[PDB]
Amino acid sequence: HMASLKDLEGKWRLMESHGFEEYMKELGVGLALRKMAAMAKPDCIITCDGNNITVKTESTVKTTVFSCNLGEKFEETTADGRKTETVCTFQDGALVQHQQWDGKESTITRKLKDGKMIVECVMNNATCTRVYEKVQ
Amino acid sequence: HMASLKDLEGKWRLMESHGFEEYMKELGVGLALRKMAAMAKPDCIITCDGNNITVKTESTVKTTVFSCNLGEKFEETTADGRKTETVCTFQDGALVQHQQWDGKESTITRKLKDGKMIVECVMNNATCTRVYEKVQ
Ligand SMILES: CCCCCCCCCCCCCCCCCCCC(=O)OC(CO)CO
Ligand SMILES: CCCCCCCCCCCCCCCCCCCC(=O)OC(CO)CO
Ligand SMILES: [Cl-]
Ligand SMILES: [Cl-]
Repeated sequence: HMASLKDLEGKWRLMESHGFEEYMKELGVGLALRKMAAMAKPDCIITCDGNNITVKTESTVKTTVFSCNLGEKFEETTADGRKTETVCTFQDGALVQHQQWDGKESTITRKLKDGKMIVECVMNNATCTRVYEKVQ
Repeated sequence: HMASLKDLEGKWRLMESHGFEEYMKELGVGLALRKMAAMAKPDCIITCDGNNITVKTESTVKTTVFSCNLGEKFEETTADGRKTETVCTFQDGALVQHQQWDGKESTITRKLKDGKMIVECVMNNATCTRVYEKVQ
């Protein structure tokens, strides 16, 4: 019943979002791009080649890809344009993506619950939950 | 008539190879994996989201992906398992991928000639040319 990293592999579509505006505010995202991101309703394509993890976020506005090895720190350029130092780990059934930039930090965790991918984003007191389902 | 980075985008299949064994020897690849790599005849899928470049090498034996921003150094784990510091640049119609590890260096350049992707690999006195064509 506990997920593995491979369970996250696939093409996922955003079905539900809560607290995303508030989270993007904490990250520093301005109004215009916030509204653009809120209307964007993307896919998230995840591939897991062993512990080589690739996460592709695809929308009609912008597409982002990072590809990493689990537990090895890497430089990420985020969709909002932050340059972070990021490490992905796998903890209690969740992919945990920790970003640090300018002495700030945020965590994005992705986990399978009840066949859906639950993506929880935290920065300071701001939390966002996004629900994805698998494209058939 | 001179190529741009976007011309490299697509799904490419290996059609011709010369000097690949000799190049893999210079890299340190042992006999077994050399023969495995020589029979592998992969695809190379390249995406170019502005200057965010993703190169996915796909085979039935192993699949590798790196995703980088042009001109920003990054840590690559190569298909043969080297941990390098790599920088991709765009020079005279070619994507140039420079790898350094342990005071060693190698360059892989990818360019469109006559509608095919020519991939030239150099390390020391060892050179390899691989020819890819676009999958329809
Ligand atoms: C949502 C962004 C799409 C592109 C928006 C258009 C322009 C750029 C503005 C981006 C707004 C800031 C995004 C940074 C937050 C990333 C985490 C999002 C979590 C998520 O569902 O994504 C997925 C994969 O990241 C988790 O599975
Ligand atoms: C060829 C390797 C496929 C996997 C082989 C199976 C197991 C791992 C052994 C790999 C042998 C060493 C490969 C390192 C050399 C990479 C450059 C290859 C150039 C090429 O055509 O690739 C493409 C994309 O890299 C250029 O477009
Ligand atoms: Cl990036
Ligand atoms: Cl890598």
